[PDB]
Amino acid sequence: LSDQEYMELVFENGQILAKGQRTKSIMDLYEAEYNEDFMK
Amino acid sequence: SKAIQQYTVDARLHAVFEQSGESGKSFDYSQSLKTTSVPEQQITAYLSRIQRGGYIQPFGCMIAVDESSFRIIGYSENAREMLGLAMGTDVRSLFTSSSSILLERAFVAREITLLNPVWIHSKNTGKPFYAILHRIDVGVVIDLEPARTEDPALSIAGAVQSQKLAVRAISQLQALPGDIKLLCDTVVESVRDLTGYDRVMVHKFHEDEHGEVVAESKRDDLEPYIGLHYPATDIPQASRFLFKQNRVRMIVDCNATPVLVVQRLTQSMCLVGSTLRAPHGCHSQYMANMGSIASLAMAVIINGSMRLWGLVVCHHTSSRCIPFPLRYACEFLMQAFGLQLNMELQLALQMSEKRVLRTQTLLCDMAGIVTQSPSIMDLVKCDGAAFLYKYYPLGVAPSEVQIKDVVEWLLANHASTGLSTDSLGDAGYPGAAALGDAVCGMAVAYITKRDFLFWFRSHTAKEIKWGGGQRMHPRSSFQAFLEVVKSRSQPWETAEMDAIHSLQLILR
Amino acid sequence: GGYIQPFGCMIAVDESSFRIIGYSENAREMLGIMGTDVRSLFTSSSSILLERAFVAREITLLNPVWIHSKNTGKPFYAILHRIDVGVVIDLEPARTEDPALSIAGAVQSQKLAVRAISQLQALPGDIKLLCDTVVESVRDLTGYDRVMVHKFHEDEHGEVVAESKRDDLEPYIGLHYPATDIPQASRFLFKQNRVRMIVDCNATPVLVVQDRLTQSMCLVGSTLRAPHGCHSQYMANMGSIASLAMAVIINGSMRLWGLVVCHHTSSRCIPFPLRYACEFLMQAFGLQLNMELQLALQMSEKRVLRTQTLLCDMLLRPAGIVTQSPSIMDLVKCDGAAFLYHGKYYPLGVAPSEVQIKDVVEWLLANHASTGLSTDSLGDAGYPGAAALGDAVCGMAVAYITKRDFLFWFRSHTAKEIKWGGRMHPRSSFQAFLEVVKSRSQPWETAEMDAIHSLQLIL
Ligand SMILES: *C(C)[C@H]1/C(=C/c2[nH]c(/C=C3N=C(/C=C4\NC(=O)C(C=C)=C4C)C(C)=C\3CCC(=O)O)c(CCC(=O)O)c2C)NC(=O)[C@@H]1C
Ligand SMILES: *[C@H](C)[C@H]1/C(=C/c2[nH]c(/C=C3N=C(/C=C4\NC(=O)C(C=C)=C4C)C(C)=C\3CCC(=O)O)c(CCC(=O)O)c2C)NC(=O)[C@@H]1C
Repeated sequence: LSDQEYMELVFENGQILAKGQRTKSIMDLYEAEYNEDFMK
Repeated sequence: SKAIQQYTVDARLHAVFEQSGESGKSFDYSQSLKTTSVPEQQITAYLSRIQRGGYIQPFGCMIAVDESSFRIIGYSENAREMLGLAMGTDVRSLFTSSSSILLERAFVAREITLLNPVWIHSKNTGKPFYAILHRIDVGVVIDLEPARTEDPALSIAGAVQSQKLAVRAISQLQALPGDIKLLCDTVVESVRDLTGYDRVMVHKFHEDEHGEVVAESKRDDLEPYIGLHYPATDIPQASRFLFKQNRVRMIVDCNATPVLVVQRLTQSMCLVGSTLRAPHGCHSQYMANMGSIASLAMAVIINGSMRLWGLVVCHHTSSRCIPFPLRYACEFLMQAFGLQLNMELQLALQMSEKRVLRTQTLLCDMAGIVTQSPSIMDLVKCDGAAFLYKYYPLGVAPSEVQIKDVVEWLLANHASTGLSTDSLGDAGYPGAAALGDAVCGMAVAYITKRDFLFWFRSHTAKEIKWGGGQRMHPRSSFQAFLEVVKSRSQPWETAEMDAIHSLQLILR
Repeated sequence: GGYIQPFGCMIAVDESSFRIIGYSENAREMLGIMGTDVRSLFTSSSSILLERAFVAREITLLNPVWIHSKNTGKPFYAILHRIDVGVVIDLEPARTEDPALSIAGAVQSQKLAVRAISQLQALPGDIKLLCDTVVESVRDLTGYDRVMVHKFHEDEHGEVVAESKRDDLEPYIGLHYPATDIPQASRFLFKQNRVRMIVDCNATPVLVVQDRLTQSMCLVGSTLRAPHGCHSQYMANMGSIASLAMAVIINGSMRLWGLVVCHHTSSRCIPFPLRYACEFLMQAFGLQLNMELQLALQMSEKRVLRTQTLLCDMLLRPAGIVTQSPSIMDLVKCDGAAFLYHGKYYPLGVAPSEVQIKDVVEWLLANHASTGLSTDSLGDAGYPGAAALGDAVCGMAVAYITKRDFLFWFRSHTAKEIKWGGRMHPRSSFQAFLEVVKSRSQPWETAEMDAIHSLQLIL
């Protein structure tokens, strides 16, 4: 799983082409980020 | 391919529309399509205009932040209005402490974010916003879509109800009889119930990339559109490409005033990743002519390396802005529809192969191939056929003399083990006019120096019926399409030619 | 009343008067606190939400309700279902007390599901790849120490067909177990609520106190229902302290194809958003799997038809059918085959000797004198021998062509193709299964009999 990356069409040379712009598990990410310590 | 050729046509039409706007004149749809290489500068300008633009829809804010020190490098002119701010200031000072910290966390994460979108509150007013973040080649873009001042439990309940309605729709989809049309009708009804739009349609893109409305569900007051065919140019290739990334495209109010995006930087910011990206002028004119004030489109992506099989289009006769969770639910339902549709297409291909195999066997057993029930016309989809030894007409076929002339032309210009044309005039048969539109497309299989197998097919509009052109309107689109296919039949598929050549080999 | 897992509460209230019918023992402690109005135990907006849920025609539409206790204000997720005499709400404490984080999690329960289903869309006729992809996605979402896909067979016995575990653990792919390990009641219960979750087997169940009431209410639909005596000790033996089973439902009227079972070596409780992400992924997986099965059936029909056509071409060009590269071993998944023709014996692969086949045909003429039997165990079918054949030739499918010419397909016992290395325990289950199918081949599927009959009827 990963975030969506977007690609922009360009007319380069003589052709159209789309040019662009983890070890922990999703549970560990969720625990890390949805954590409420910063509100004492 | 035609999809790659269509970019030059798109550029020419875009230039013509811009010129008409500049001169203060009307846009002549019919003549624009009739009269339309191209310098690389024009295509570059076309693509930059579509994808760099400069304006957004006025139903939210946009802010671009530099990942270093969280400094603003651009914003829409209405950003201050909603956030009841200057280029080069701290974005974290606009929101409250907790919202600022959550945004910092959304910034820090790499390769996936679980704080995206984020529920934030403005500092001065406390207005709740959905902040939607993405990455652009110079920083991040934050779309602030306002939220409803309800208790958190009510927002959670709305999201839950949308999820459960999507789940019910998918359950209904899976529990269906083994018919693509029924699937399309079911999903049309399900999406219309889920969203709440005044009209919902399913557009299918053909081998020529031109569209077709195959399913529809509307309120009884509106005029029907099911059964319409329009030229491919109505949807430019840039938008179709963008549809494989932004699966859900929403236009709130076609008559709203676009907001300028204010922005060190060398180029205009890219908006292809933003939902607030406002549409182009001529599609806004198209929507105004149709009478649709809002719109929502969802891509039907199937595995073919993903192909855009078609679209699901929603229309409302007034401004309409749905929440974000309902957009997620619609995307999930569309994924389920895409999976089912892909597998249905594969199954249909297998059944077609089976049927063709049975027909080929029956024909091989037992000119008996014409004077019998499973005759040659059953091998491929055709409006008629014939076997020339003596001549054996069957169905809609030219007269002995007409086919004689056709054979003389074939010998003169082709000598060749098979022909597959969907237009005799385009091919260059002198006598095409004498055939009218009954015999438009022809497939010919060579048996020997004198024996031939002919499959004749008539013009496309024979099987196209709908209840209905300088102005941009669906009637104009249909008239232009019917203009395109005048003496041209439906295209011969690859499978049909495989079957034709199989029978040819088996007979010889 | 029954028992529930101590990580949640249960309260049963009358559908009309909203008074307490029953409740689990720990409810009073968890909420910060018989026959009393339930709505006085929560905030107001919570009470209107509960009333809306009760009045709803399909309560399932409003299951995961966000509620706040009146005595502490802490959030709870309630799940409601109507038993037969009222309604029951299962209350699980929510970890996040932030409304902003709560809304973000509720939305990404959908975002993660869509992202995961995109990978299933990406895959190009290959159920193995699909199952491995699903297992990897579920292990990434959940973070369990082991995830497997159990497939149920026509005989209702299960096989582990895919897995994703730690490096330290031992593999279970290829393990077969008898159908009696999963009672039929549970299999029925998986067409009901399609997710079973066990947090900690070594946990004291909590009693459900009921009021003056008729036959005790059924908790068969609740999610906090405690595990049974068998499975708790079976898991303790297996070395799995937590578990999460998710049904795979396909069309067939719906039928259960298997399960996605996850094991963890310690107590684990997955948050709601990831749980629902998994549920949506399972729906998509079942959909795709059903379509794959249909397409596989069609392709198998095509293959069998082509094989039969070639065999017909040769047969009309007698014995030569059993002498070319295509032969009677291609219609069916058989370990061996044989053709008796005018008294001549043409065996292929694992086939018995001549005298043995003469004895077996005499037995057929004695007891089944017809068109042809088909059994997964020759000894059981009534054959006095089947000891001289050992385990090489166990199952037979017969096709009568004439009074002396016959076609035989032979299949060896169902342990030749079973490869797995290594009290209630997986090893015991494997040995019990091997005892069950002792000298028993795989069932002769209906499509395979259709192919055999098609070949027969044209000769
Ligand atoms: C008791 C003598 C018998 C029995 C009862 C029983 N089985 C279930 C349900 C399950 N048992 C499963 C079997 C396995 N689990 C494994 O890990 C493996 C192999 C690696 C096997 C063979 C499965 C699958 C389930 C799923 C249930 C779940 O909760 O995940 C139950 C249900 C009790 C409950 O509390 O739900 C019961 C009572 N199992 C035996 O081994 C014998 C024959
Ligand atoms: C403008 C000069 C050229 C052009 C441009 C254009 N077209 C689109 C996208 C769409 N046009 C559609 C056509 C129809 N919509 C309908 O409901 C019907 C009815 C039968 C027709 C014919 C459709 C569909 C779309 C997609 C809808 C969507 O939501 O995007 C765009 C996209 C702009 C954008 O911002 O999305 C553009 C720029 N159309 C023309 O006719 C001329 C040649």
